[PDB]
Amino acid sequence: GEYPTVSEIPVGEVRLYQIADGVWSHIATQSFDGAVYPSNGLIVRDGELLLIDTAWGAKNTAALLAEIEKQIGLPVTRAVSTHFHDDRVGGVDVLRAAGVATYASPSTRRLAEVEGNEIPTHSLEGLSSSGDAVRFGPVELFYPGAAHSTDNLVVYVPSASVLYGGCAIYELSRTSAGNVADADLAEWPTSIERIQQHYPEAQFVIPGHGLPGGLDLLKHTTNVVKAHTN
Ligand SMILES: [Cl-]
Ligand SMILES: [Cl-]
Ligand SMILES: [O-]
Ligand SMILES: [Zn+2]
Ligand SMILES: [Zn+2]
Ligand SMILES: [Zn+2]
Repeated sequence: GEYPTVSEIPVGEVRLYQIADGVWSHIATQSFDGAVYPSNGLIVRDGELLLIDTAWGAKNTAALLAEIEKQIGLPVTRAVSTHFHDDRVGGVDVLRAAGVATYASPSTRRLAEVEGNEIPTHSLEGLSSSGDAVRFGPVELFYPGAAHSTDNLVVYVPSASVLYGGCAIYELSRTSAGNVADADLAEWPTSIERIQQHYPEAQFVIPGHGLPGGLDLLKHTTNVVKAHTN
């Protein structure tokens, strides 16, 4: 409202939502565990376009690039995967084939390889330690520590005050913990606080899945994960 939900997007298709000038999110849907799950990403204008995360599938990522050209008309040249799970590196092959330079942290590339997922080409330097931040085009890449995964990153747009938290951040509609298989429930709460303390000026917070909001998503996630912990 007007952000597109799980309904409002047929499977295989992708839709864009402009959050600010030169800043969009791309919304896709996927069937897993017997439920249609939505999934968010980010598109940031870089003068060319910088992509954050795939659209959760080769077919969806192809629809993503197709939708970008239809409605933005600028070429995607770089892509970054926030962690190694298939909903973030799934479609990296399609991106690579189209001429996009794909990026990811050394940890993410390794864990993706071990898991047997698509491996981004380039290695992002300087995100090894908890609290590390780097500059990659119009965004700042930040590693808050282990949370949803030991390797998850969050993306911030200092030009639009947009904070893309990936799956490390739950939407408000989510009451319980999602996929915590490779998650660190012990370090998750500390990691969320690093984001809060490093990006207290975020206007719009984009979770990995669902509707966007404000910084209130952080302690909400903290409330969910801590409840799941017990
Ligand atoms: Cl390159
Ligand atoms: Cl390349
Ligand atoms: O994920
Ligand atoms: Zn994941
Ligand atoms: Zn390259
Ligand atoms: Zn996820």
